Amino acid sequence: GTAETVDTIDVTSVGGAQQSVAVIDSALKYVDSHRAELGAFQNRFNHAISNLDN
Amino acid sequence: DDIEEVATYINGQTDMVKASVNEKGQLQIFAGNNKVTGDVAFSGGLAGALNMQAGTAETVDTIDVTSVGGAQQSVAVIDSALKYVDSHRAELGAFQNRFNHAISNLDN
Amino acid sequence: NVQSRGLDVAVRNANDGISIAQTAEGAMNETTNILQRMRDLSLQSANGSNSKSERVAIQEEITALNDELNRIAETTSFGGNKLLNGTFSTKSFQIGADNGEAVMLTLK
Amino acid sequence: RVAIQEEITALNDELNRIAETTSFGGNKLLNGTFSTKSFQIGADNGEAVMLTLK
Repeated sequence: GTAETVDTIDVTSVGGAQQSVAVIDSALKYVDSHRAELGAFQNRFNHAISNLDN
Repeated sequence: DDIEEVATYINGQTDMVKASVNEKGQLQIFAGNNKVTGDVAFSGGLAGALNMQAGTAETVDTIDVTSVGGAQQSVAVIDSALKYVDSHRAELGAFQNRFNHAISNLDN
Repeated sequence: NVQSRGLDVAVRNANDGISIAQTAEGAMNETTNILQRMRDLSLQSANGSNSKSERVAIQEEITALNDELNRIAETTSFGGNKLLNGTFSTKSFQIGADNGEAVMLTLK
Repeated sequence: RVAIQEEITALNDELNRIAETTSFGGNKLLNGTFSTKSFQIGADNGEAVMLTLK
């Protein structure tokens, strides 16, 4: 196996492009998952703000 | 629990010591001189995994809020000083009240 | 005159007991909001359309909110007197001009 | 295919620019140097919540 990332994406060939669809999908799951962490953190801090104001 | 949750749990479970966490993720514990004499001894499994090192005397003069850890420890130190000042304000308040009763009595 | 003064102190005493009940209830207000949000997330996750990835994504906000409840319980206080973590237990509030007339407030 | 690869490298460098340059008043966030920062939300010390940016 070879470590691949979005930086290593090379779509100049059919094989490279197919590898790039999978790589980008994994990256999109990484971005979404972090965005869910930051969304949960924001909502939690809004609940905290309401509690502290009360 | 994460380390910052261990800190808030210890805060709610006692008032003799105040726990915190600094930038390096190290648990700081501050026993004010208005509540604890001598040295604090740490034991148990959690303290075994969080070797607490020795204690250093900190006062308001040595407050340094240029770090996350220093700022947290300075909130506790300023609280010990605030208790110290309030206590002496109450001793001077009692002294004034007792001296007002003394003045009334002497007038009679 | 002793009863009149003790009634003034009793009115202050009742008011303070109102303050602790008010602050504790206000904290429980956000515990209800956080719990209801966790219930909507639980219902959404139970849907068969969701796959493992989305169920984990919902679990992230469930854990964030659950830690939010524990923070409310451990940090809510009335001048440093923790209320919602169970260390308050039962405290009697003296509402009366003579001793022995107090009401037991229990915070869980 | 090469022309597309030039579009891929143009966007790939754009991602690295977003990571390196995104900041909140000069404090970079998405380049990995933010690491974990504790936000003090409470009337007394020790009440903090750690926000991790990746």
